[PDB]
Amino acid sequence: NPYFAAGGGLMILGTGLAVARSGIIKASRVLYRQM
Amino acid sequence: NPYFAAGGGLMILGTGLAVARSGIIKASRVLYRQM
Repeated sequence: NPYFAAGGGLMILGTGLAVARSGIIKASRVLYRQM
Repeated sequence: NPYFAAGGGLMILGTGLAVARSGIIKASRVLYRQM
């Protein structure tokens, strides 16, 4: 295993945070202020 | 645990202060100069 791949875990955590933010903002845009 | 992965906490701090800044600027632009 690589010995300095801890940044890669932070990279995928950041992508997860980004897609979660996109999901929640789309959900709020489509349900609470649109439905 | 790999201690270089502890920078993910600073990632959380950054994304918390960013949304806090967004919330306070929205609140200032809706309460004082709008309401």
